[PDB]
Amino acid sequence: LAEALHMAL
Ligand SMILES: [Co+2]
Repeated sequence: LAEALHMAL
């Protein structure tokens, strides 16, 4: 989850 969001941002 942490990276799914980080990349999206
Ligand atoms: Co990242």
